[PDB]
Amino acid sequence: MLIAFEGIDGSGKTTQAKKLYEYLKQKGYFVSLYREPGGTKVGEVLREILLTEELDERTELLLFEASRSKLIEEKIIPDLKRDKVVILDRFVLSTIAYQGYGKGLDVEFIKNLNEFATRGVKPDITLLLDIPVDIALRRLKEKNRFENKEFLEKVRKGFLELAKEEENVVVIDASGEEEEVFKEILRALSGVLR
Amino acid sequence: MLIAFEGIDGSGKTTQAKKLYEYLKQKGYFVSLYREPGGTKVGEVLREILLTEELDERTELLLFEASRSKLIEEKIIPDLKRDKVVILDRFVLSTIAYQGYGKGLDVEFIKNLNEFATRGVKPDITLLLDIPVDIALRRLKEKNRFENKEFLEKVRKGFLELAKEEENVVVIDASGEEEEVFKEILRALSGVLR
Ligand SMILES: Nc1ncnc2c1ncn2[C@@H]1O[C@H](COP(=O)(O)OP(=O)(O)O)[C@@H](O)[C@H]1O
Ligand SMILES: Nc1ncnc2c1ncn2[C@@H]1O[C@H](COP(=O)(O)OP(=O)(O)O)[C@@H](O)[C@H]1O
Ligand SMILES: Cc1cn([C@H]2C[C@H](O)[C@@H](COP(=O)(O)O)O2)c(=O)[nH]c1=O
Ligand SMILES: Cc1cn([C@H]2C[C@H](O)[C@@H](COP(=O)(O)O)O2)c(=O)[nH]c1=O
Ligand SMILES: [F-]
Ligand SMILES: [F-]
Ligand SMILES: [F-]
Ligand SMILES: [Mg+2]
Repeated sequence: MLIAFEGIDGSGKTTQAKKLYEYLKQKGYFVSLYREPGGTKVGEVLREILLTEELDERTELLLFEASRSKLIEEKIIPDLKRDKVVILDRFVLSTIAYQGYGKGLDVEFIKNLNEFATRGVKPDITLLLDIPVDIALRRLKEKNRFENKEFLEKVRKGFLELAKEEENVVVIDASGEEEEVFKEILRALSGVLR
Repeated sequence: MLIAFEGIDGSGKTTQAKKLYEYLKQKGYFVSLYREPGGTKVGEVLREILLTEELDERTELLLFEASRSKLIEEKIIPDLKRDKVVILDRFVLSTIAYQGYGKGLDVEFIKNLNEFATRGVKPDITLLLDIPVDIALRRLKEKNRFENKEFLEKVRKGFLELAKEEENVVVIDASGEEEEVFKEILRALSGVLR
């Protein structure tokens, strides 16, 4: 089965995704953890380009999808055939919220591309780690990570609208402490996974 | 002004596009010559991936389009704004013929990606260097290069259908000799540039 972590930078997705991965493996599930973009050899190359080069937003959209395509074909689709629990650090909702809201690209066009790159694979549940931008920015500032407050505020809202509109999204209060946020994720998952 | 060479591998695109580059430059035009994929730094990185790594067809489609977004916004749109003659070695018809007619992906979906990546920029004329696969393959083997007969036959017919179904496309008989082929190209150009 498939579990997506979503939300803005600094909401704790890397942290919780890895905590869920270890937790679920200890309980006997065969589990996978992938990040987006990245997660394959080609995908990580694309990731380094996305994070390093100066790119217009259209080329950006195409490479995020190129990473996703390779991840879906090479690892996700097989993993799910073997009944692995696949954990994603970001998925299709990140693209809509960042490139749609955020960058201003057409939401329906982004969706068509998501569907193309995913072959229509969708999560059993998406965990939206929602957090106020000013709090996420303080968290990132401690590791010397700077992100754009005006940009991330639009993006937070997009995630919230998507959580109302798309299926199987649970809003998590990510401003809590690491153990409380993880307990709230466990309750959210209790609906679909033992 | 925008001039695009299209056609199967080994049809003389590289050769004639450079012939035309030197020709127009001697006659006083400011000219650019770009290849697809490639033509920019990021575009050349993706070209080396597309050529050397084992990719599924969907990831391929997205990378070909990503290289094209980069070339359009970084170079072609500025070039055209300065009234440069831009000569492309492969453009949007190559994606339709290879990824659509060749590998079976949806041509309307491809044409939507084309439009998104080009921002609606279309050539003034496209030169299809039509040639029988057998000849092309022979020329290619002489330079120690081998391509897939069964695949190119589909791609050639795709190019010919687009020459009818698309706009501003002239079919060049590229089986002739180099000066013979360039002579039909100049003829085709004279209804566009002088
Ligand atoms: N619940 C939490 N409370 C406070 N800080 C946290 C919490 N979870 C993670 N962090 C810290 O916040 C920073 C960003 O978290 P990370 O998991 O990398 O977020 P994301 O992957 O969503 O950007 C890291 O330095 C991390 O140690
Ligand atoms: N008119 C021609 N007749 C015979 N051989 C040619 C002709 N034009 C080019 N060639 C040779 O065929 C090979 C492929 O040409 P090239 O322009 O690289 O084709 P493409 O770019 O379409 O792959 C090159 O080695 C070139 O020297
Ligand atoms: C997967 C994805 C990530 N991103 C952003 C999110 C991050 O700011 C950045 C790198 O992601 P990360 O910090 O979570 O690893 O790429 C998008 O804008 N669109 C997308 O589709
Ligand atoms: C521009 C483009 C090229 N190709 C193929 C054509 C070539 O076989 C291959 C390398 O290009 P080249 O031989 O013309 O240099 O990339 C596609 O499949 N789709 C595309 O959109
Ligand atoms: F993340
Ligand atoms: F990450
Ligand atoms: F991160
Ligand atoms: Mg991360």
